Amino acid sequence: PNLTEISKKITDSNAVLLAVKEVEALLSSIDEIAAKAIGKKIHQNNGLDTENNHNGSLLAGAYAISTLIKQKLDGLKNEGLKEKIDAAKKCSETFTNKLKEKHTDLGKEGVTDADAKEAILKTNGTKTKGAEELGKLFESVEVLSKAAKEMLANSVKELTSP
Amino acid sequence: GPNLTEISKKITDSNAVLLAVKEVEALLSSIDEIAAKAIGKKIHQNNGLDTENNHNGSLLAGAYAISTLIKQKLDGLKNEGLKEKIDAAKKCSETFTNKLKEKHTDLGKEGVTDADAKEAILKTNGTKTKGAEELGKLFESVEVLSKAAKEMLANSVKELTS
Ligand SMILES: [Mg+2]
Repeated sequence: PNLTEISKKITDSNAVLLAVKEVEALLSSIDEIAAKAIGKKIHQNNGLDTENNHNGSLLAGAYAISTLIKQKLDGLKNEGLKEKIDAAKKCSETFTNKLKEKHTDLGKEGVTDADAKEAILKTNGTKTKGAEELGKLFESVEVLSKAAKEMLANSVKELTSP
Repeated sequence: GPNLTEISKKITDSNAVLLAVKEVEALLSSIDEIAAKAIGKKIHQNNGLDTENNHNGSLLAGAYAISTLIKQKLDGLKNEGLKEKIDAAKKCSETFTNKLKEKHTDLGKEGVTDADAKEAILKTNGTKTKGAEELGKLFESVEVLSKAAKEMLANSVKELTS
């Protein structure tokens, strides 16, 4: 085997994976705050305690993270994964735009827990304010993650295969 | 002659560690993103984010939630070589999370001022007496862990040509 080209093939696919994985983690943070921070507030002993319907700043954060995610996806350049990247970029804008569209419900300090959940809690009973689009975004990125993850393996399996 | 059998598992293993560390790094980036872009903001239908001062309570809840998640991820890291650098990050992670709880009087309510929020989660702010200082050190601890783990992968990949 050609240990020269395969080395740069592993280095390259790995770099791509890392980039994709970063977007994945950024998504995990939105899931974490949706599941743990909605309707909460810092508590000296238990970390988080109840504080209902003032989720505006928390939504703002989610939004900032979504635009950061969009930024990261646009930064991804890869021949092979190109089609799966554009799919993620598309769903990304859809999610970000739904939040903006729901500005009357999410664009204020006193955002209700119910509305917050409909915007960023992908496992909520109702997802009419963005959570639906978040759910699809996850799916899109996970697909891109699968591909990128395998390209790395394929490149690494050339060190022990014809 | 390079032992392509062991070197392959050496690359696969060190790479897994890197990803785990990189995820924590990314989660840290989300706290920086919301600190720099979401404090004192609210969703706006056209400009994405608009001014909405001093209602940073839910946003801080999110930050807290992300910090505990980070602690959770670091505790999951197991690696002989990086052990010491991991325990350093774990330590700083608790310090940060505990400073937030300690400042519950200022950060534990819906009406958290932009000034106080910046002192808790904006590592580049002039004053860092409510958590920012500790967040800065945490970043440093993780970046150090990132360096090491990033090189161990390089060293394992450079065995294919040395
Ligand atoms: Mg006010």
